[PDB]
Amino acid sequence: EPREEAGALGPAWDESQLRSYSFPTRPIPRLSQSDPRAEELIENEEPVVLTDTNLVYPALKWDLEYLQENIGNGDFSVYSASTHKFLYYDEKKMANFQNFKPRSNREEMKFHEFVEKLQDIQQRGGEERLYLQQTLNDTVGRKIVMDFLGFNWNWINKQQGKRGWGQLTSNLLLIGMEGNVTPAHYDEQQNFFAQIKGYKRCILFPPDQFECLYPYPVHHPCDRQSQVDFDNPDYERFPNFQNVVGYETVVGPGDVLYIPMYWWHHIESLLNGGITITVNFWYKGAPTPEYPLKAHQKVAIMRNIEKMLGEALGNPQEVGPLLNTMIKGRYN
Amino acid sequence: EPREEAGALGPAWDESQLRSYSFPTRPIPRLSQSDPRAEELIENEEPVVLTDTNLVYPALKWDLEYLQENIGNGDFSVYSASTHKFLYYDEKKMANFQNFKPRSNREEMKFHEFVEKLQDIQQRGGEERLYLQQTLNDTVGRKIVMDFLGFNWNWINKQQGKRGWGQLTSNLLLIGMEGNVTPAHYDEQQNFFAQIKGYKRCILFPPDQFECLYPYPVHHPCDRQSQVDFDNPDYERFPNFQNVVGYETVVGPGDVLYIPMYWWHHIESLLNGGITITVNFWYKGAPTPEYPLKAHQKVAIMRNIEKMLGEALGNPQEVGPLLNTMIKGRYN
Amino acid sequence: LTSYDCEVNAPILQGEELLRAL
Amino acid sequence: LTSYDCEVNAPILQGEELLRAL
Ligand SMILES: O=C(O)CCC(=O)C(=O)O
Ligand SMILES: O=C(O)CCC(=O)C(=O)O
Ligand SMILES: [Fe+2]
Ligand SMILES: [Fe+2]
Repeated sequence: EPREEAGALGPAWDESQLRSYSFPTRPIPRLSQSDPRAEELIENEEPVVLTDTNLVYPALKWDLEYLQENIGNGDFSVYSASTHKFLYYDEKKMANFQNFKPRSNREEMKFHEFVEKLQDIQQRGGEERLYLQQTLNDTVGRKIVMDFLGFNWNWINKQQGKRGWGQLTSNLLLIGMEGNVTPAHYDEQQNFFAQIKGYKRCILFPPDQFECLYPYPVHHPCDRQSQVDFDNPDYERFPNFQNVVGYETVVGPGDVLYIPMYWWHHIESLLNGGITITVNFWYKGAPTPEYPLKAHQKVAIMRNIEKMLGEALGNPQEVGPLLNTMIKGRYN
Repeated sequence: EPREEAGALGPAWDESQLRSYSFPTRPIPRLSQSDPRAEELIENEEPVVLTDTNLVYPALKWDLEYLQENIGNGDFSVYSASTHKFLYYDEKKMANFQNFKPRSNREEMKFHEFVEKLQDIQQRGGEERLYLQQTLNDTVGRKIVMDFLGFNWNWINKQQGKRGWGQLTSNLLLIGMEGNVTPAHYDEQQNFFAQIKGYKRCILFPPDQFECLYPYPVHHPCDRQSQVDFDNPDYERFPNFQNVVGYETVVGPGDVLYIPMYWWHHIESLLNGGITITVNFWYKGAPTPEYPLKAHQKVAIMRNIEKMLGEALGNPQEVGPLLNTMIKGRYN
Repeated sequence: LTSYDCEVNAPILQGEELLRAL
Repeated sequence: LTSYDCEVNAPILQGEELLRAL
């Protein structure tokens, strides 16, 4: 049930702003950072929404005007699509799958250019969609530098230390239009996902749902993304998608969602909710040290087999046929 | 067409002594050891029957009486079965497949005991079958030692040298009853198979027929053997067995068949042909050094993946399910 | 075999490096 | 990955060792 905004400002959102899917879900717990149960969840690599970390407190005032005015003149990656779906793809892997045609295109532009583009679409009633996704770096301006330094490093550094994580590799700034969707995928880093402006519905699946989510081949550009079109699921190709069960929540300004490494996540900016802003915090996982093996360890194993085969056969397109030859009439 | 025995002693065998199978075959070339084409075949790891190596010339006089009298008092492995099929199995792998029930049993006995056993079966018209398969070692007697030293080491040592093979690991003595069959399998060593007494029909398949022959899982006791029952092929489980094509020949006293490493072979002692005697020569293959990869190199790869998975998962029975999880809806 | 890389939906100063420099 | 062992339808003096001793 949608939370009530302080000062009797009404429900933050309603059901009609959520897209409709074929699978059930249960809620991700929303807890205080001081609550021992929250610590227990993170320790165990289970998702939790923390409501009071103040992780990005200084960024809560961010909006397009403030950012355009202060974020500097560095380049920003902006994806353009004609669909609500922004399927991530790795450009370096495109040569090995000549037949892959991306539904979204990347363009590098200045921030003010991104804003202007957003403005032209609105005014002309265009259907085009943009999604800015850019790692925060040294070209940001002084005020942004001041804001960034004001993030709650004390709290997050302790988390990093307590969990034995590796280094912070980056902070991705995400600015999306209402209705934008990042289709289901998993990342190989730990993530504290800090919501800043607007609302995002986040649907997560544990690593043990690998069999229901059908990730692309490792060498395909959409490595780590699910092949299933959540809007039109092909049960003939992906029969176990009928058994998938998610954990969901809607995060708003001030909320931080722990997205544990290897956990699948599908993220959508609420329909008619305006633009969204998020900053994530990606950390390398702890080192690999006991049976039974965890789901995520089996995932790691499968990825490695795929990678080794690709290298040994000298052509990633030969991976499938060898794998098939290995199992038919033998293990299946 | 069956060869004619010298001195007008008639055909060495006839068609009716061969079992009937579902697949076609072509003949393996029979050539002189001095013929350059023979050398070309061996060099290329293709089978050839050599008719005049004199490799085991001194063993041509061997028969049960001579061997009982001279082969010493060491133990001999003798397999007993109630079927003509002597499917090889690795006893060390039996613990991991508790449900595997061998159709043949191994018994260690003295040579004279093997002979006596053969005698009792004949006299009592029993249906039991025996197959002696024993590595030649230090307990053999002086006359056998004299015979063994009289093998054509000059010729075979040159082969070993020319092909870059590793060491001779052993010589297996095989003494079988008429009608005995060693079901299709491949070995990871190079083999010169030297026929001594009686006739054996040998059906070989190249390594690129892996997909048609369905070897057991690597951790199963029947690793390297085909799961297909050549006498009653299950096309539902093994559909590509319908595409198998063999190379065949019948070897007799004096013949040597080069069975190249990784080549499948099915070997049968001719029906109503009396006992057979063979001595093989197993050599480790050359060292692994270029694309495209050979069929046998892909086989090596598949074996290694199976082995690594077994070790990493800590339980070989988990190999199949992981492999299936890897490919369904992803590579198949 | 159990070892893992660090790939995410983004290309490879930033992160820890950005913070310290600042 | 392309490396191979030396397994055959037989368990592991003999071979080269037998010959030299003799
Ligand atoms: O917010 C989004 O659209 C995607 C973010 C994401 O996938 C991540 O932070 O790992
Ligand atoms: O002669 C036989 O029955 C089997 C021999 C065999 O498989 C081999 O020498 O590799
Ligand atoms: Fe992600
Ligand atoms: Fe063999």
